[PDB]
Amino acid sequence: QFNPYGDNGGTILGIAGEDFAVLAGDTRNITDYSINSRYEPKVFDCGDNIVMSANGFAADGDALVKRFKNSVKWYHFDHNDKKLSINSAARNIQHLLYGKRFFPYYVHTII
Amino acid sequence: GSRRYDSRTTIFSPEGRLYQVEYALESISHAGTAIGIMASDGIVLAAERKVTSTLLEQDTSTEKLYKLNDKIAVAVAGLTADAEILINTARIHAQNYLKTYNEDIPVEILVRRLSDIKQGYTQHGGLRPFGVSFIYAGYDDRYGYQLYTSNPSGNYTGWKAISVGANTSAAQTLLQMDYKDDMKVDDAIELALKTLSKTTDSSALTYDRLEFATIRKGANDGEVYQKIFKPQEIKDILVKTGIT
Amino acid sequence: DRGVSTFSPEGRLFQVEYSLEAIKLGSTAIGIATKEGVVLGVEKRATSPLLESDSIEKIVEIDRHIGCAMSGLTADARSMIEHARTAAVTHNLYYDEDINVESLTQSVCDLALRFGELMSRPFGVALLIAGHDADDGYQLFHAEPSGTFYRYNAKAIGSGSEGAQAELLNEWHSSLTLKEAELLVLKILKQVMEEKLDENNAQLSCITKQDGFKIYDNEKTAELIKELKEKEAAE
Amino acid sequence: GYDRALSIFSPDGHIFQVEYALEAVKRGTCAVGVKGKNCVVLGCERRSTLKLQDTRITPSKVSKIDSHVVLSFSGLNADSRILIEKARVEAQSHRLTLEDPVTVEYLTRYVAGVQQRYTQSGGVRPFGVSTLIAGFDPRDDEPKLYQTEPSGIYSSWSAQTIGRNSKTVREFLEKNYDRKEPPATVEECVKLTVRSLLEVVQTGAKNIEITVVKPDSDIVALSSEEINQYVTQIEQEKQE
Amino acid sequence: MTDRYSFSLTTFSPSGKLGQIDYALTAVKQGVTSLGIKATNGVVIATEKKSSSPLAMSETLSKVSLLTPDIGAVYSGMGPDYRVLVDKSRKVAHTSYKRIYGEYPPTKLLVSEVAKIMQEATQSGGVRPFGVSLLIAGHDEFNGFSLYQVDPSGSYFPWKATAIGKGSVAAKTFLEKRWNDELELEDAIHIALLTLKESVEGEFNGDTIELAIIGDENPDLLGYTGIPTDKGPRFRKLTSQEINDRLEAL
Amino acid sequence: MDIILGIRVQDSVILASSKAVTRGISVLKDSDDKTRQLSPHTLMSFAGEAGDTVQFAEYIQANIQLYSIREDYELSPQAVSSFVRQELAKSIRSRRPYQVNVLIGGYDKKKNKPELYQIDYLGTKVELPYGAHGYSGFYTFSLLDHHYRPDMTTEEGLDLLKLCVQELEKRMPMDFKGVIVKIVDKDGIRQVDDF
Amino acid sequence: GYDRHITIFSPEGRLYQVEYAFKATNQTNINSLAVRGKDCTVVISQKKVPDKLLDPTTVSYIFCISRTIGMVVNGPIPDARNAALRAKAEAAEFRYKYGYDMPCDVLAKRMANLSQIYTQRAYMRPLGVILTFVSVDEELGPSIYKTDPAGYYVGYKATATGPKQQEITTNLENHFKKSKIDHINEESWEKVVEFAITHMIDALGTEFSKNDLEVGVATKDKFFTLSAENIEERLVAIAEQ
Amino acid sequence: TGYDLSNSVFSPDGRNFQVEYAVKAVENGTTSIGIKCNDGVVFAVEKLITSKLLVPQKNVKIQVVDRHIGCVYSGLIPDGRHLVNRGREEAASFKKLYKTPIPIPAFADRLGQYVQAHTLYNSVRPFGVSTIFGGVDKNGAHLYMLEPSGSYWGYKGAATGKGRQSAKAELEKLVDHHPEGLSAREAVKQAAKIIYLAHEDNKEKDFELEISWCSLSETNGLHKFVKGDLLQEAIDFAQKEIN
Amino acid sequence: NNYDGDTVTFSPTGRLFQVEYALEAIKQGSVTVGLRSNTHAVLVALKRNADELSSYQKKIIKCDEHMGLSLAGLAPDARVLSNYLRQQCNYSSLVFNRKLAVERAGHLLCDKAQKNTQSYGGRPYGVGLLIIGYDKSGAHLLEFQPSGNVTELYGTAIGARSQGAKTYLERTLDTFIKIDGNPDELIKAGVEAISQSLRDESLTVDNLSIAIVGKDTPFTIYDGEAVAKYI
Ligand SMILES: [Cl-]
Ligand SMILES: [Mg+2]
Repeated sequence: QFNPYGDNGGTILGIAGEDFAVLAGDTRNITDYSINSRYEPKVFDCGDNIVMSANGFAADGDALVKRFKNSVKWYHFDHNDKKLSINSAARNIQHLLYGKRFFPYYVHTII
Repeated sequence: GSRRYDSRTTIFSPEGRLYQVEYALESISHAGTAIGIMASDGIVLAAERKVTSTLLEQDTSTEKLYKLNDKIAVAVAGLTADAEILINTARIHAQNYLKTYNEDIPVEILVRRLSDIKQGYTQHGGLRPFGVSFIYAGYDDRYGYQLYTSNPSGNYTGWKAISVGANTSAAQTLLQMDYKDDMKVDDAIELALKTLSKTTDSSALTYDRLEFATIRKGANDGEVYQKIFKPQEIKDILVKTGIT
Repeated sequence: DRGVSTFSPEGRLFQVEYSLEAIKLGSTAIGIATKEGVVLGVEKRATSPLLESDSIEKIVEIDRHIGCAMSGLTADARSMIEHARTAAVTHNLYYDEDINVESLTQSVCDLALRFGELMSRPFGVALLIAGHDADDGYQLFHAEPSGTFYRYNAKAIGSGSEGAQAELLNEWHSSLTLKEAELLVLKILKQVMEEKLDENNAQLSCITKQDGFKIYDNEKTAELIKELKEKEAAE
Repeated sequence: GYDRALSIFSPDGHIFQVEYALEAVKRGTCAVGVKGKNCVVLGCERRSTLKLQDTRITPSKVSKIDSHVVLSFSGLNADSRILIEKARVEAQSHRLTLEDPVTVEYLTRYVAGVQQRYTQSGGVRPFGVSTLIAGFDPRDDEPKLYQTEPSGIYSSWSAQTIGRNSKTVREFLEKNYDRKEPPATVEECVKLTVRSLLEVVQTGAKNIEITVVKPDSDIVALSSEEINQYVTQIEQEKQE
Repeated sequence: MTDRYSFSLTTFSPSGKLGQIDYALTAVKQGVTSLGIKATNGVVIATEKKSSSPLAMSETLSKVSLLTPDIGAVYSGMGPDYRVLVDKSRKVAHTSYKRIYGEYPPTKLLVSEVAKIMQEATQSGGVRPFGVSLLIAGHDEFNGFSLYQVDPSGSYFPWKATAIGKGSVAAKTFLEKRWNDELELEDAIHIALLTLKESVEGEFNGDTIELAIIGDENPDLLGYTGIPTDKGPRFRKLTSQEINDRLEAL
Repeated sequence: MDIILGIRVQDSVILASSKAVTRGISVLKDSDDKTRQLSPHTLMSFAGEAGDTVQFAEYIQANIQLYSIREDYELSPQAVSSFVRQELAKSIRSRRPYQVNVLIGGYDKKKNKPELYQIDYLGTKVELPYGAHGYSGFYTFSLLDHHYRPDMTTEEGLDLLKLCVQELEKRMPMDFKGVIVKIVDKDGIRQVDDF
Repeated sequence: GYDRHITIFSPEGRLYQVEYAFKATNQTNINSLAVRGKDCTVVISQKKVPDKLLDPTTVSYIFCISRTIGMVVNGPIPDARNAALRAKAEAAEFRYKYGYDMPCDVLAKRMANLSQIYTQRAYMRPLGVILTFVSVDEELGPSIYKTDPAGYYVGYKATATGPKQQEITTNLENHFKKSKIDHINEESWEKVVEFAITHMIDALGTEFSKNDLEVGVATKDKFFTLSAENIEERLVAIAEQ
Repeated sequence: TGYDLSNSVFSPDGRNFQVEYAVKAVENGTTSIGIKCNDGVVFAVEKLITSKLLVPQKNVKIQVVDRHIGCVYSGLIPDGRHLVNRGREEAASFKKLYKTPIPIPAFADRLGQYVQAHTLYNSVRPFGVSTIFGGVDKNGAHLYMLEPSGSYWGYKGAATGKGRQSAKAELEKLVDHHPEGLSAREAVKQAAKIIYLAHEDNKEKDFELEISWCSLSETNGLHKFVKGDLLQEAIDFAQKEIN
Repeated sequence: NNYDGDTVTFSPTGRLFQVEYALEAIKQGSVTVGLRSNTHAVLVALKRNADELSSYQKKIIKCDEHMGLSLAGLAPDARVLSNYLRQQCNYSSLVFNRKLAVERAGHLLCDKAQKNTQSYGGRPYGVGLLIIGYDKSGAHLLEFQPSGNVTELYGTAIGARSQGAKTYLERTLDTFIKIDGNPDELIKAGVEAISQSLRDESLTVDNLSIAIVGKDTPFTIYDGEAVAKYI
């Protein structure tokens, strides 16, 4: 039977300071016991000073980042180039994820 | 496009009347007269067939009087084809109610739903209304014997005695004159026939130009019987009251 | 007859132009924008003295930071308000923030041209949408059944609009206080109204950053009416 | 599906189908609503060109929407049944989700919304009906009377009338109803309602229907004799 | 694109007439005469075969049609409209009756279904009424023999005998003088041929006349044996030769 | 789920229904009323799947109340029971069936007779002098088969019912936290507060 | 008078749109003819190519509907091709559904039924075409069945269609009065084609070159059209007698 | 009357006036032509230079369907694009099911039936273009011309637009003078000449020439635009003939 | 006359009057200008107010980072069409990782407008658009008409009195086409172009709207004090 999920490994980490924030992630990508790539970035600048990573199943991870990046673009189009605040981004990403509640994005997301 | 050829069947006149409903009523006023009279021990339905030919098969014929269930019948005035569409819907509706509640449908509930269907054709869908007026005669254990009428507008009202179709104005005046509340079925039979005989556009009222029916509790104990009169029985009842 | 979405030879939509005539028959509504807030006022215009005037609802809340006044076929406004409220609340659900006043107005105006052979005709009502947001501050918008909206420093709609608008042209300046704006709406409403203006046949409201959208009591407006009459007599 | 835009604007800014629906209301039998200090009374004219009627079974002019709210109307009878049915269904739906019966304002707002929808939907004509909706909010003793019309506008009234010759009875109510002092009792309210109909009706026989609604689902319809006593009493005071 | 005609094309005029139905009946009046006579032990339906060209083979055009083994139909008016009605009538006898009860519908009920189809063409969106009047003859166990007329409105009436189309007024009068309640099937065929000769102008033989009967069961026309309860169709189309035999003793 | 019982006597129908609502290893409530008044002289008790029970009960309640307002008339107990049966008979072949068992106790004002109907989630209706749903019947029926007379008074019915609750409290594995008892007669529906 | 624009009845019970569709039939100014032999069915039609810039091989009003059925059209080419594509699809579906080749008369009825619908339904116009179907049916033998915009259809001993149809019709009538039979008593299809052209020449009063005609022939198990040289071969045979 | 107010209505003549009115829109458009040759087809069109501000070579009017068919049209340009979009859908589905690229006669009927369908109902408008199209398939070269009615035929040469009669006369001379056949490279040159000659009927604004071709030998059976040296050579040939 | 009731009807001379009436709405609109060099493309638009109390109706809309347009006519129709362009540009990016060619953008708008001119019930769009963009083949300017006709140009203008700017640009063609690598000068030429369409009114700070896209410049719009430089 076809299994729509896979595991691409890797790990990510976010820390916040007083006037800054970091989002780190290793660049290794895997399936089973094989290395797919030694440098495949999974931390992305999404605009409006928001960095994002969706780690786990890379196909779902890329799909989510792609959709959120697109969400930022349309937020500008629909609300007079207003900057998307980090709290508003967070709430928006919840709806992106919960929209697939019964066929989930297999990822742990950090912004 | 097709806008050009739309009659707009569901619009108001500047006076706030529905053109198509008014014109359907005008059509019905040329149909054969039908009379319903409600007595204390039953109901009479009497109707005049539209100008008959001598080669028409009279016994195996049905034009005016139709059975909806064992307790409810209707007299028709208007387009027969239109009436049969509605009659079949009414018959089904009665059975739906019986299937749901295990009780025979109350007369008003059946009348309301049939009248609601007529209403719809006057408010939406762009179709012509049904050119039909009904006299409903029936019995249930809540109100007993009941007479109703409905018309193309989908408006219905209850009656002690009523006429539809041709010469209703003259027929209603005659019924209003001789009707009284303590009346019996056999008296109502006579009134119905006498009224048709005076309002008819024919030369003389004969058995072959009539349909007749009674709804009595004249079965055996606390139950209702529908009697759709046979030709010979109409011939006899016409002699018994001395019309022929 | 003819198509509902037909253009005239002058390049205008018949039905949209005709709905604008319906709005001219409507009761007067006025809005003035200041740096201290936006004021919205309307003429109630009861058709009969037996009608309980406080049930006439022509000023309406959309959200805490956005209010609305109407003029024309006011029954048509119900679904517009329903949409506006849903749009405002939905945006808060999706983005954990207040929706911009301009974005709200644009959303309402998207309904406008959704008619043809969608609904069967345009709306027969014009809206004055007033609110505050952090980006552009206090704002007043005039939303038409054409689907067009203009931002205004001040604006009148309805039967007494062209006379009231000319008056607003002279009176408005960029330093008006909220109190000055309240009195100015009352003054101009009293000028264009048929019956004599009082607390029962006219209604005031405002939106401020601090307290949000508020419809004034009949007691509060009555005192502003009294303050207005005294000031006009005082020179 | 039939799509035609039947309700549209004319050059002068009128929607004629809505305005012609008002003419149907003007043709309908007169209906009046008067609210007292502790009650609302709904009075209705019944035309007398129909003798041989069966009043047991004939549809009544005032309809219960719930045990605490009633609806009367003027205009097309068939049209009114559709509004009444929808209102009754919404009444039960409200009880189901909110766990509380409808307010009279809410029920009125719903009925008015339905009417409005039929003025800008394709393939439908407006309702040829104006309604008077009266009752009491749950756990409230303040009387409520509202009026709706084909356009969809609704409003609250201390007293109001609709239907044929309604302008005559409105005239009567406008000088005979004091806002500062509404009819203090049931008797006073019924009498003022019967008086107002007697300006227009004819005979006070089987031509007038009266329904009294009091707080906490207390609705009753008066019989012929009960109404006839008001008719008899009013005429004797008139000869003066 | 798509059928934008979702509205009625037949509507009431101020006088109460349904114009399109009246005009459909006018088309029936222009149509060639057809008739039906009911005997004690059968029914006969007949019509003239109006040939469009002598190069046309009028055998390939059947005006009298079998609907069920015990029911037949003939018409006056527009031929194409009749043809599709026969298709629909044959199907509805199966879908709404035989597939449910395992037997063919009685005449009155099949007639009722055809009438419904014709009524709907009078009310539904974007269609004109059917321009035909039908005469349907048939037999069934509990009603015996019967004859029905169906009009463009959807109305139907039972007849002892009648005619429709071109010379229907004269033909009906002829049938009134000759019809009694003791007519045997052969006597009814004789009267049918006499009545039709009045309305026919040109050739009057078995090739220009179309005639069918509803009578006794025909085991020879069943096509199989072995089931005692199945005894064959009561509908039979008379051959060209069978008509000429009766035209000599006329 | 749990104990719903019904007894029809000479002049009334008595319904007893357990008060416990248990989820997992916790009794979340001990005063739950597992009943809805459908009309002034018709009461329905219910039992089955969580959520389904109340959702079905209130849905039926809304429909009967709608009918009452429309016709200005109260449906007979027989008519209400047939409506309920059909709704369950529909449900059993749906995508997700209502898993609810009901008893309907009513007083027919036209016949002047009490009536008790037992209907399970499949839509299986019977009229009975006494009824039960679930494991309850396995205990109480032999007790009712013995002590029940068709001419009993309401008081005799309540004592007969006490005997059933006592047997259930003795032999049943679970604590159902007692019962709420309601009586349906010519005067309508009332609750016994001290049981 | 909108009763003349759509297919509803006029006061005299007529359908003007159907009647006007009949007049569109002659818009091409082409005459067609069909006859039956013992073994075959021959159809012939005029071929007029006025423009010198036209590719004459693409100008045709005869269609191969199926392997066994041929169809000639009288009417404008757009409507003609519309009818042809539908007939081809209908014949193909019949074979798939019922396991045998669609008979000529059954296809004629089906296309006639479709035409009938356009006379009753408002949104669809009638096609301004008359369709003549030909075959050698495995049950009925040589067959000619013809359809018109009214939805009428019938079988024919022989037939003709076009502006000068009446002249050809009576010419054929007079031959069958003389011969006393239903067909051309001839063995080969070649001579039945020769008969068809001969009697068309007599009726129309015109001579034909190889490019003035178009010929379709139906035999058992195939219908085929003739090339210019096949017709030329046929024209030579007539001239040498 | 009123017979001309609604599409699909027959007049008492048996005509569809709405289609005849669409033909008027075609006659108003610029001239386009098609020349059938030895092993292919050539298409050319007149592009009126309305202003200096039009970017030369950058408002392309000839369109390719699949990889082997070319289409050009006169009249309402948007209507032509709609027809080509459908043509591309029809060609794609044919190639999908049957593998082989759509034959030209097959493709011709696909457009024909689609255009004919827009004469059947009053809820659609007829196409305001006559389309000249063609290419090379397994049976050689084919040239077609399709009209608003849905009528189409095969052509040796075809012309439509404001200068159709001038172009037709010039086409007829080529057919008479070359019974054996015209070569692809020759047909390109002739196309240029004919467009320049047909421009006399539209001579207020000067124009821009656009040519395309499909040839079994010259373009390998694929549709290509004529550009650069071959275009300028064809322009010069045309310039020499008008003087 | 009798042939202007809907878009589905041709006139006897082959005209579509509903489409022509839609074209008329553009002529009533405020003037907007478009022009380009080889490196940049510039839109200039005169904005219109209701009165002195109202804002000035925005004429320019961004479609992507490399594309955008200006409008003249029915503004809601421009919103519908610009939204469609935003989606089409977006589809090209998400599915093909490809910036939508300005030429394809024109073809897509043509086909969307066309469908509204051949079916019953619908109406033509009542707006004209000037689309500018920078893609893989350099700078571009397009003119959209709601008849469906889209045209690529060096420069143009639409709206009331657009003929003045259109004549000026026709004269200035050889000059402004070679303003490469100089944004402010290409704008100056566009501002001088739109000045040939002014009557009684002059370009003020809340009246003028300028947009620019090019080689090293994303599509950006200038309003308010940012256009004071050019008056
Ligand atoms: Cl068929
Ligand atoms: Mg038609």
